[PDB]
Amino acid sequence: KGIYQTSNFRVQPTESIVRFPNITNLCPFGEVFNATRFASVYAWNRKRISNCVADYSVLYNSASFSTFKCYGVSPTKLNDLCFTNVYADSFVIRGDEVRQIAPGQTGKIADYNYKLPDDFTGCVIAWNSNNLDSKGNYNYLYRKPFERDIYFPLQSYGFQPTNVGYQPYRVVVLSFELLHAPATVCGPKKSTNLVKNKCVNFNFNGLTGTGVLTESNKKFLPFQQFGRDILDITDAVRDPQTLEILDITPCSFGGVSVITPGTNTSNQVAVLYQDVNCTEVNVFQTRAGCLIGAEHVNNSYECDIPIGAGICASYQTSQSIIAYTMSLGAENSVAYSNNSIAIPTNFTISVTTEILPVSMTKTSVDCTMYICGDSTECS
Amino acid sequence: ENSVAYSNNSIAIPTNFTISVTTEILPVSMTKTSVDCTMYICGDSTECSNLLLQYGSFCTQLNRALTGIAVEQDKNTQEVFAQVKQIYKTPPIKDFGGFNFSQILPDPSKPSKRSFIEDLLFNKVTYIGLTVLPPLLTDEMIAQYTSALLAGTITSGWTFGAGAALQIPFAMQMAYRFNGIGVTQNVLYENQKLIANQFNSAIGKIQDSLSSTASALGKLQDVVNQNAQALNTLVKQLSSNFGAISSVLNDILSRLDPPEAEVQIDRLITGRLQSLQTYVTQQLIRAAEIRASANLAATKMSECVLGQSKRVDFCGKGYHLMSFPQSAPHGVVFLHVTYVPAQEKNFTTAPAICHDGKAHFPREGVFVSNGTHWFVTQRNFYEPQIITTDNTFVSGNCDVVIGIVNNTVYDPLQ
Amino acid sequence: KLQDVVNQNAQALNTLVKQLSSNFGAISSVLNDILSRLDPPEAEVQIDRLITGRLQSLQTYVTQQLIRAAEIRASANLAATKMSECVLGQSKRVDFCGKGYHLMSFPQSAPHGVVFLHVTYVPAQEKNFTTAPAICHDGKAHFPREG
Amino acid sequence: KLQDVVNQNAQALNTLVKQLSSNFGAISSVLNDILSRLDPPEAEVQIDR
Amino acid sequence: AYTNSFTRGVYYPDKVFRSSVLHSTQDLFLPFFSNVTWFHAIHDNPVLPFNDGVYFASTEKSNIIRGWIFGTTLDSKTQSLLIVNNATNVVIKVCEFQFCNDPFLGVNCTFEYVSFKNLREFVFKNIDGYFKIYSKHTPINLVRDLPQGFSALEPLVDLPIGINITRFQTLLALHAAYYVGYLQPRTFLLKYNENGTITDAVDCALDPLSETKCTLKSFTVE
Repeated sequence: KGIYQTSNFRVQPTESIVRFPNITNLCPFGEVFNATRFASVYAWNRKRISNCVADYSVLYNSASFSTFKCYGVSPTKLNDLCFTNVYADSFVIRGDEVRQIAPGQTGKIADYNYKLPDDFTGCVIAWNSNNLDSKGNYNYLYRKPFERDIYFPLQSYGFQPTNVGYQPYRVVVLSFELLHAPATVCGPKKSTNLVKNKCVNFNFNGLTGTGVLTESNKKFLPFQQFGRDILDITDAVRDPQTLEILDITPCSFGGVSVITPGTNTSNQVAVLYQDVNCTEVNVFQTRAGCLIGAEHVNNSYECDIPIGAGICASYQTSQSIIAYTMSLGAENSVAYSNNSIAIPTNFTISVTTEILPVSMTKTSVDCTMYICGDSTECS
Repeated sequence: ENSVAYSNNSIAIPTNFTISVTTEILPVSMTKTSVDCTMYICGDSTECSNLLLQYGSFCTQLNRALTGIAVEQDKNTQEVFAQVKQIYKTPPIKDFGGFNFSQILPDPSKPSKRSFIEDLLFNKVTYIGLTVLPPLLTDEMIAQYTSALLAGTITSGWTFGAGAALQIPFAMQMAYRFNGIGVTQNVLYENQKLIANQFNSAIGKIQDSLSSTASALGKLQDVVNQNAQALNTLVKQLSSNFGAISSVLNDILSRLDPPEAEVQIDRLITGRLQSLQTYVTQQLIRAAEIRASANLAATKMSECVLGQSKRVDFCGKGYHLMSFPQSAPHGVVFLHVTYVPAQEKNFTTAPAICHDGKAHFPREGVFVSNGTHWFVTQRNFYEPQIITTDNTFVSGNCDVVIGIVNNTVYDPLQ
Repeated sequence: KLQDVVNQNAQALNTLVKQLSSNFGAISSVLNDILSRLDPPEAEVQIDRLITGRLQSLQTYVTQQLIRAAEIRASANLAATKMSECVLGQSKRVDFCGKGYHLMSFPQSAPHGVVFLHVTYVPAQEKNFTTAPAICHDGKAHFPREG
Repeated sequence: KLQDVVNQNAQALNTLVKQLSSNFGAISSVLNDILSRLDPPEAEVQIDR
Repeated sequence: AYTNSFTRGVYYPDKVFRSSVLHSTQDLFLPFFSNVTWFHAIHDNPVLPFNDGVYFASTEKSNIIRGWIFGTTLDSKTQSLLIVNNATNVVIKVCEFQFCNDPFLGVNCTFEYVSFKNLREFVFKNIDGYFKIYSKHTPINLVRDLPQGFSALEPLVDLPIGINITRFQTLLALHAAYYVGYLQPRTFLLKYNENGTITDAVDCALDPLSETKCTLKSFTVE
């Protein structure tokens, strides 16, 4: 007999809601990957990219690329994503040196000029260019993260068409900026209609989550994109298609407790869905939650199974689980007056019993035999 | 620096008292939080839940530890307040010998029945898988249990603890409370308006204390502040990176494939698991600190309210007369009534009186001199009785005692 | 109250031993099936996950056991105090040595505990009487010495 | 009963300070002899241990 | 020529709504009670450093101050930001400009953008290649000094330009006074009211009480 927490229940999202920018210009990746010349790595070009739609499968499915190394994103995820700016960096190197363009590698290029950040989020896309740039072509030439840098400190490569990493290699670095600002670049993901007052799997400018969206009373200032509360949980958001501000409420959840008499008595049970309205789930609503399968009774009895908030349940009369407000005891108006005393004319001798723990099992656990056990390699 | 005016024959006896209602405030329970460790650590993600199962039983023993705390906060609230076997109620006519309990007994005018003093106490104290379970005893049932403890204490004294409640007039109960502290009961009946007006005035000072000074509730507000600061810390730890690329789990899962994402998510699982094991350890040590206060509040309810206490400075400073439990948010407040002796005179004294060559010693009380005549007084209130064979007993002769004095002892049969 | 302490001792040992079967992010939870499969540069990366997980599992058990030992010591000090005051004495402390006015107590031992058979006088059969604080006689007021 | 409390305070401080000498799986237990040997991509992996 | 910037040059640090909360932030703010250099426009407008970004302010009745110039040389050796404001439009350009030795408004451009009784406040700062402008316009009745009150600047534009800056100069119409104070990396505790307007702030390096308020995350310390 008791109340057992068996499970957690959560209202699942009914459908998925994507609100990205209402933008239709495709991003200028064609100008990055099909330039008339590529810069020498001493003087590498930087192109910002913004207010456009970025298809990355157009790049990743192109069999022409020799590598597509992505360090804080996976290339098949890039169409699901929104970023503030992309920053495409473009230059040419020797094929023996592409392996230096990673976040913490070292060498004559990476330790001097084109150093990647220790936390680089982005892709490095590179390919051979012997069919375009070999001649040799003594013009391609080399001299803090992302530093531009403008006997001599400058030397050049020996690219001839007979040269494999001895060939000219062409590299584009896509340095995706995931800061908390207007995500001016987003993938080709088709945006869907808005849904409100219902639990949904939402995604606003890449702010993926799940919740009941409701129209806010809060006055955002025109520069704000979303809202917090007392802790750093997102409490409200702005839709990119119409600038109304929506609360996010988390979809309804709670513990599920099974109120049962003992199986030695009965198999009939009642189920308490904690902290929810029954509309979200022979039904009753208590401050503890929605209670299902227990009959509410206007009587009050001692607390057999404690549900909470003054409600208890028990198994009674052919029989069922009942729920009721618990009784504290019989109402004894003591017969007081300024000249009345009651004196006991007889006693009773009661042997009570009081049971106390005094000691507990003297365990000892040999931590080396537990953690490792007979192994020197682990010891 | 009080140099006490001691000498081998000087005693000071208080010629008057003061009745002080002290106040003692005790934590009894704390917020019945329950934190769904999978919804906290992972939250709506199967990709993280399937990793969290690799760490095994930890989540189930965290939910067990917080359920063990949450059950015992009802055990604490039940053991402190449910000392009483029935709900006693006071009569419609309040002839308690002049003692004015109207400020500590419930008022039917309130939407939840509570006393005037209980409403001062209830005013003066202020979603990522975390939840608060309700207490089993709602604050209206705590107010019915303290009203039964009040209506027991006021109509029947300690007798409602020891058996069935037997009524006794309140001026006659307080004459038992005086007899208990070794003040002879005629000191109450002959000063009954003074003792009633001092109790009524001292109950008046409690309202002014609790209204003027919010830090009077400081021992309860500090427990509510520790419950809230530990939940705020546990929720702030959801924003920390722990060495992952990001602290938001959907912005890992939307960016990365499983071979990469599982390396990042194991840092957030390891950090959020360390953050929950820190919270549950702090909460288990804090639950042991509240249970040690609930057992003390249950013991002050058993000994000060259901009884009268001989334990010096246990039931407030002074010689204890009685106590009234008022409930407060997650605690209890005891209004300890104490007799304090107040207005001394210095007297000459003797251990024994030499009369008829015999030595006489006081049965109850002390010998004292007003400078011309010798009297025996009760110890805790100056009431001089002429020395007789009725208030003194003989032993031996005048030789054996260091400091005995010669005087007559009167024989009432003469 | 005793069977619950034996159940908590057994449930904490069963949890501590169940945590030996967990992977913690290693390839396997049995240490010999790492060591028989892998060379030292590889095996030490897997075994550090099981060392870190089993060390966290033992520091959890010993922390629970230290908090639980403080809870049993607070009960042993109460049982020692009920032995000193109820058995070796008679108690004026209301409802300490059982409900009623305390007469005496008998300690019986129990597995990892003690049981006190508290004998108490309970008053049982009231009559209502009229009463007075004092009796006026000879113009004097008389008060009862006891009673 | 007092000397045992002073002994427990001192033994817990001695254990806490002895744990500064342990490697925990890093290349070394002295933080300056990581930082003077290694660059940030390498040193941050050792220092996290 | 100097004055004291009481509790001035605080701005909304990120594009997030917050309300009824005390947020502890670390950014390039103007320190509380700092010395600010107070120039006269006549007898004349000198070139100033741009050490971490600046709080710039103007007092006016007729808006005679109508732009700013920024860079490291201001002589066509390198790119320079020019901001001009004819009150009907802001115009912004980054060209390799050849400026005159005395710049004024008469009565290789890789980026372009277009959009006393008044105190006009501006905060200019560089972060990761974005040149950010925060601004506010307020009514005051004081030419001599900055006002003793708190007011929070709201973002006016962020322009991604990728340009190095160490110097700047304000420019005016050629047919008055202006203030310059330099930002510093500071922790601040910022108070957001019920509307999510920031109405007060604590500079966590000013004095031991501000360092205590900022430690407790509260504007009252018991």
